[PDB]
Amino acid sequence: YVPAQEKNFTTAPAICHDGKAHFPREGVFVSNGTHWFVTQRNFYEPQIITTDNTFVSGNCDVVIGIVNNTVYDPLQPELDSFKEELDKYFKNHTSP
Amino acid sequence: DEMIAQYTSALLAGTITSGWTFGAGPALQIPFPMQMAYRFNGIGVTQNVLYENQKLIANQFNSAIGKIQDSLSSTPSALGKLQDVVNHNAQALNTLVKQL
Ligand SMILES: *[C@@H]1O[C@H](CO)[C@@H](O[C@@H]2O[C@H](CO)[C@@H](O[C@@H]3O[C@H](CO)[C@@H](O)[C@H](O)[C@@H]3O)[C@H](O)[C@H]2NC(C)=O)[C@H](O)[C@H]1NC(C)=O
Ligand SMILES: *[C@@H]1O[C@H](CO)[C@@H](O[C@@H]2O[C@H](CO)[C@@H](O[C@@H]3O[C@H](CO)[C@@H](O)[C@H](O)[C@@H]3O)[C@H](O)[C@H]2NC(C)=O)[C@H](O)[C@H]1NC(C)=O
Ligand SMILES: *[C@@H]1O[C@H](CO)[C@@H](O)[C@H](O)[C@H]1NC(C)=O
Repeated sequence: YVPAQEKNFTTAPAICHDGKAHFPREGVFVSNGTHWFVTQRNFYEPQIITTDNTFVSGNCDVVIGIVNNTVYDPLQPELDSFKEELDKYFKNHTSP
Repeated sequence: DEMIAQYTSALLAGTITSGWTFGAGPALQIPFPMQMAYRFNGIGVTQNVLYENQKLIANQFNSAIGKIQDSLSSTPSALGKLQDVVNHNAQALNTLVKQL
C-alpha cells in the first residue's frame, strides 16, 4: 500500500467546548477554514465532532493549542426528538 | 565525508518535520509538538500525558542531550568499536611488510 497525492489543512491539538479539553480517540482535528472535522490518519474521510470519538481530560488552560467550536453528543439526536416531544405535550394541560 | 554528512542531515530534516511518513512514499508535514503525541500513543499511555505536561518534558529532553556532550568527552574508551576497525587493519599491514 502506498499513499497517493495529498492535500494540506489547518489543525489544533485539542478542543475546548465547556471549559474542558477534548482529545480525539483516533486521528487529530483538521479544518478547511470554516468548521472542523476529525479524520483518519491515512485517508481523508472527514467526520463531525461527537462525544463517541472524543474523550475529556482536564480543563482547557494547560496546553498551548486550544481552539473554540462546538462538540456534539449522541443524545441530542434523540432527546431533541424526545424531551421537546415530552415538553410540548405537557403544555396543553396548563392552558385551561 | 561531505556528502555523507549531507545524507545524515536529510534524515534529521524529515524525521523532524514530516515524521515517519517519508519512508513510505509522499512526505507529509506535521508539527513536532503533535508528532510526539503519536509516539506516546504507540507505547500504551494516552495523548494527555504529553499535552498536559509539555513544560517539564521539554526540559528533560534538552538536558539529556546536553549530558551526552560531556559523556563523549569524558574518556576515549567510548569509541572502541570504531577504533578497532582501523587498528585491526593498520596492524595487519605492518605484519605483512615484515614478512620480507
Ligand atoms: C469546508 O468544508 C465543508 C465541508 O464540505 C464545507 O461545508 C459545506 O458548505 C456548503 C455551502 O458552502 C454546504 O452546502 C449546503 O448544505 C446545506 C445543508 O446541507 C444545503 O441546504 C444547501 O443547499 C447547500 O447544499 C455543505 O452542506 C457543507 N458541508 C458540510 C459537511 O457541512 C465548507 O463550505 C468548506 N469551507 C471552505 C472555506 O472551503
Ligand atoms: C474560547 O472561548 C472562551 C469563552 O469566552 C474564552 O475565554 C475567555 O478568555 C478571555 C481571555 O483569555 C477572558 O478575558 C479575560 O477577562 C478578564 C476580566 O476582564 C481579564 O482580567 C483577563 O486578562 C482576560 O482578558 C474571558 O473572560 C474568557 N471568557 C470566559 C471566562 O467566559 C477563550 O479565550 C476562547 N479561546 C480562544 C482560543 O479564543
Ligand atoms: C389541547 O386540547 C384541546 C382539547 O379540546 C384541543 O382542542 C387542542 O387542539 C389541544 N391543543 C394542543 C396544542 O394540543
